Amino acid sequence: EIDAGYSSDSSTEDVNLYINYDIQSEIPDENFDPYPDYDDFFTNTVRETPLSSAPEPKRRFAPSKHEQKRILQLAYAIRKGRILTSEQRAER
Amino acid sequence: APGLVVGLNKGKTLTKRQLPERPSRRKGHLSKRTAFVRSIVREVAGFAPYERRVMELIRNSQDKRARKLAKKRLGTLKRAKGKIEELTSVIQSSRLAH
Amino acid sequence: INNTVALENIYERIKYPDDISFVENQAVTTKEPIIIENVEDDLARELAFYKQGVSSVKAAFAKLREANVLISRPHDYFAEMLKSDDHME
Amino acid sequence: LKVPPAIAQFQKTLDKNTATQVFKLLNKYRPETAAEKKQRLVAEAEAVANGKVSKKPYNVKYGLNHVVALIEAKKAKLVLIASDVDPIELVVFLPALCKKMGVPYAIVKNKARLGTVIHQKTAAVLAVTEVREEDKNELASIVSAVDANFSAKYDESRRKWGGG
Amino acid sequence: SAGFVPIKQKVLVLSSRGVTYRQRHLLNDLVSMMPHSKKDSKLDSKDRLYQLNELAELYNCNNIFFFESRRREDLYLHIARAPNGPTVKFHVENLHTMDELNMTGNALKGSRPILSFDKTFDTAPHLKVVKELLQQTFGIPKGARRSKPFIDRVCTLTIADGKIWFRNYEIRENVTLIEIGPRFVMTIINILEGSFGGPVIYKND
Amino acid sequence: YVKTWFNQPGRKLRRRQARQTKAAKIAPRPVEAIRPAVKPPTIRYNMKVRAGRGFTLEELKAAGVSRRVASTIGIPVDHRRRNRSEESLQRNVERIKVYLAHLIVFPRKAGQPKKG
Amino acid sequence: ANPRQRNKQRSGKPRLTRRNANKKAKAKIYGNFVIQQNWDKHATLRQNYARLGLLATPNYVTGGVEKLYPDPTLDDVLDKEISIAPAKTEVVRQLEEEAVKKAARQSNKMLPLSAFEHAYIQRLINKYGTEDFESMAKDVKLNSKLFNGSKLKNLYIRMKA
Amino acid sequence: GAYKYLEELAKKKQSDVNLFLSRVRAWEYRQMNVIHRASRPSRPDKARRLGYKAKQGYVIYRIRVRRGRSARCTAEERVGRYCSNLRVLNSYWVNQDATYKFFEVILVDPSHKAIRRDPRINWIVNPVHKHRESRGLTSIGKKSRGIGKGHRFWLRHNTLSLRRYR
RNA sequence: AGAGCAUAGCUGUUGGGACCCGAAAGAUGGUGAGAACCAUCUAGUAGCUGGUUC
RNA sequence: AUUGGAUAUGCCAUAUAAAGCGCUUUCGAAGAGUCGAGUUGUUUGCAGCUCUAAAUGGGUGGUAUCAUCUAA
RNA sequence: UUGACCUCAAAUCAGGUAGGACUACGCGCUGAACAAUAAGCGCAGGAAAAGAAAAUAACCAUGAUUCCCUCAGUAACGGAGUGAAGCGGGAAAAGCUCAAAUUUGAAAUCUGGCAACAUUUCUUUUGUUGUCCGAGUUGUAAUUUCAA
Repeated sequence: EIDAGYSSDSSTEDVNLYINYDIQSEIPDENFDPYPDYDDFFTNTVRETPLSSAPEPKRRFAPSKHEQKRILQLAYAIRKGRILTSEQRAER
Repeated sequence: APGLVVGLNKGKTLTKRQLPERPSRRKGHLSKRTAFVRSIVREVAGFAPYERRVMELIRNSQDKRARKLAKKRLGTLKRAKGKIEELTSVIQSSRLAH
Repeated sequence: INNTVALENIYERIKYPDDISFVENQAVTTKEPIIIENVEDDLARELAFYKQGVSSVKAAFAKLREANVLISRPHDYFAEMLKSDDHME
Repeated sequence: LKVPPAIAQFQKTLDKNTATQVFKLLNKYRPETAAEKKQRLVAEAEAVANGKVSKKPYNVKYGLNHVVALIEAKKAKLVLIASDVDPIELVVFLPALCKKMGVPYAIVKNKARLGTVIHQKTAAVLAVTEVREEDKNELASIVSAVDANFSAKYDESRRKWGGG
Repeated sequence: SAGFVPIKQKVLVLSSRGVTYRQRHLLNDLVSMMPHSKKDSKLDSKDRLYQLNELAELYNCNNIFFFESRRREDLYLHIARAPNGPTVKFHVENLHTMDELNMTGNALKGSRPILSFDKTFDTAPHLKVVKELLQQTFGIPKGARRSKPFIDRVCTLTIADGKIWFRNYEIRENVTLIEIGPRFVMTIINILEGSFGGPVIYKND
Repeated sequence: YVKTWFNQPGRKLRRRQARQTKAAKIAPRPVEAIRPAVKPPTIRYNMKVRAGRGFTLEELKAAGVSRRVASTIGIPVDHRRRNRSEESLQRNVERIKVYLAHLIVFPRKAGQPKKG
Repeated sequence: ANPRQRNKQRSGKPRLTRRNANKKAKAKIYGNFVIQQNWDKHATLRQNYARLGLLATPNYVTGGVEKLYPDPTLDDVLDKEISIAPAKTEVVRQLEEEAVKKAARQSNKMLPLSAFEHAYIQRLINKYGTEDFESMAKDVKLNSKLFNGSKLKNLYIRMKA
Repeated sequence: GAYKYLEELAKKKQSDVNLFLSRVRAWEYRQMNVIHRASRPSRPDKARRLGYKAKQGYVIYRIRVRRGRSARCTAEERVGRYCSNLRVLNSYWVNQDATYKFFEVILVDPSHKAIRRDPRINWIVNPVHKHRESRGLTSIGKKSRGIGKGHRFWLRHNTLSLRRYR
């Protein structure tokens, strides 16, 4: 049950001259702390495990593949005579 | 022969089928990393002035005051109930430490 | 469906006190059956309902007078009116 | 105004001595320049063209998404954050994330020095994940110095509202 | 504390997403004639009716009014008593708000009316329940804030062909009742035993 | 404002020429794609069988056509529709299989590098 | 009537006449050569497709067709196999014969190993046997590219052919 | 990634960090011109998710519009008029105060060769995208004119269609 | 123990400028210097006036 | 004389590459002054103003729990 | 003192782009009298807009958009009047791109200058290759878009 009470803070309020029968100010609130100290409620403890459970790909244990793509492209240009070799650059 | 008979009737014999779940319906599922990121951001960023009011109300009992304030600012009661549970957990985690 | 026993228990549980004054309850249950067969006919239905309302109003006014409670609204008193004056005008 | 603790922590940076030692180890692990990478690749290209096994490269780690990923995976041993990132929100969470993962971290002065290490104009953050076996002691000494000069020091002003 | 100057009755007014011009006007008009009715925002979930009790408990209203709208055309009215209590569903038809011109009544706002109930309400136990519930809710209890001790209106509930007709009248000195303006038909749908929950105990059929 | 229909014969001819212009571009293959057979979504028409938009991914998988090659051979794909009953699955798998039985797919040239 | 159209009428300059008005004209066929050779430039596209033994639509037709002369169980659908369909006309037979003869000609789908691929797989075979590929892939020194068992199996198969 | 942190931090629109930064930056932005070029987006997560790429041909412009039509739509048209050689791509809210609402617009140069050679932004070069913000073809413009899918969102009715055989 | 549906013509009737013509509205946008003048909405109108063809 | 798409046939082809379909003792990120709530107008939409979110969440429907969809 | 970075600048520096006109048909912001109309203002193209569901439905379910027929002068609103939509039948059919997860065993990305080589509706147009500088780690490529 709720007893159909009435809180003291409801938006509705009680109370020619209206005297025939019966039944603003700048008030502050309280001394409040506007700049509370930083509260570390989550990072006060260290998470010991990595955040990601995804498996480790094999690309991180093997020689780089996009470097290999460039190497094959550079080797092709050397074969086609488009890029001067290091020896050719040195002798020139 | 290829061709559609576009008239009526194909057979009233019916048998249901079991369908899986589409990946779109998985929306709203909480990720482990996302929940971690939100907890980090919630701590790094402070609290709104209205959130500080609700937190200080919750600490000094006054649960009806906090619920009424949260509903007034957020809107619906569902949003207000979620904020109280979130801010209550923030208080308890803080009170366990400081 | 239409559980008489359940309704009777609910009525008893949420029954208002019988000793409560009619002025406090502001409810009237005068014995005047307002039966209007011509439901579509507005004039016939209104007259049947007004007859019960007139009897109920008179009984409540007499009860209010016997209860030392002001029933008639004073003309000098100026309170907010629920009815829209602009709509009537 | 009053500076929030998350932003006020960027006013206290690593001191002169420890920062100098930090960049001394970092300068041994600078990434390969665009020119140096080109020479190494054409050298392998000449070997491939004529007739034809290496080791994993060691260098500092840069890039914000990359470094934050390394911290979350606990792969980073030391994270150095630029103290003057123009939109501060890019790094305002970084000290706390480094605290959650238990990664040693420091806030070094300006981003030009960090960018110079990586041959860029600007680096908001640098991370060290792997060092050679001969640099294990040097990295361990810096981690202790960073802890003693940045973490053991302060640790109370970073919770206080600075400015005003 | 638990409650300061606790008035005997209080009414909570709500609505669902999709109310129309007439439905909104009727809700505003009903609030106007209800001095101690706490109007509230829209209810987000059109299905979760368990939240009404928590809303009533929070606002200390023992009576709940819900204006549920479906298909943007039909309007339903749910009335219940916060603590457990019977939840009775109504259908609202023949809408005539204050925007019309036929009405010519004049009743003071907050004035305590006189509730007249037809004898047909005593024919069946379910009609007895709805009459008692309407009397407890519609009737303004003494001591209510903004209420007026004077009487300038009378509410009449005429049961016609199984449907309740609500008519608000004006008392004129000489009774010569004059319609206040709220006119609609209360068509009972079903009555429950709990606050927007529990098994249904009465089906109008 | 009156909408006249004096161009009704002209539009009939213009659409016919579009069909012939399309057939000139794609000589041996049909001017329309094969549509599935579906049931209209109401109690008034659910006994009728009409043409759908495209074949569901479960229909294509059963018939042996992957969703990446289905469009290349003129089989539309409807990612939205699903088979709630085994009858719709069987009605449209057979439609695909009959379509593939009558299909001549001309080969395409492929680049084969000389080395490995 | 418009001032622009009056302007060019008053001019002594000729109009930019173009003659592109010829209806009843049907688009000529490009693309398939066999279709173009057998196409009838007068008949409609439905009449030509039917004569050539092709299907102009795999679906229903949305009107009445022309009549020129007075004519005189899921298991057994997902698992049944239909053995193609007969070629009604000669044109379809040319299309079918051309398709199979081109597919046979362009049928070399076996890739021979290159110089690097040959050496890579040879070093792995001459050390870890021939039938054990899982151990071949788990080697880190010889298998530097970290190919899995399937790729090493394919390198073996391509080496054989 | 660090954009998950920035996207989550941007939701706490008036936390201690966000309120302080919004107050500080509003003071600075009011010192500069009404429409002024931004060296880099203040919200690199939000600009990134709205199509912006940190490459040549992509331009960020900040603008303030008085509060008290849509404000975002007004920001887009004024910035698009300011640099009329560029195409307005998208826009986003960055800040607001009691007097002004601040927005940043992402503009794309349709003559730069880094834009004309990118197939992912090649579409904006076509002349049908000249002044999209003036025809309501941006995200806020589409929302402002009720363009959408569903029941939530005349000439053909006012006509009298008269067929040949009727 | 169904009598309808479609088309055409005729007649009546209701709308469209609606048999023709006859009083100034008003509004929008301009020109010239309060007032004046111009162009469109606009076939906004005459309970009536006059006329309405072998 | 210009050019379309193809066909056929040479010459090159940087394939240590890149794809579709099997399988899973491994993972699966999803758009915020936005949704929404209140109040004023225009016409449910749109906009201003005050406030301001969520993660199996959110939108929209049938229930009066289920269905459907996955916005900024 | 010098250098790196940032910021503010300047330049008859080099290379580009905007304006104005026409608007029958687009799309916007507006807006009277009597119509969401005229007029006013802004912005396009050969079409525009819309568009691959935060869509319907309650079925044996449908499946981006647009248009036509029908639904239907119906439901609904409000008696008059205003007046749709789902389904159904046709025309045409085509699907996709990102943001958000580390390439991290290698910024794999791009503009510009210069120098050659081609190429042209074209000595007028387009590129390619090489080199240097710049952009870019406050994120350019590949990969992924929930249908996964």
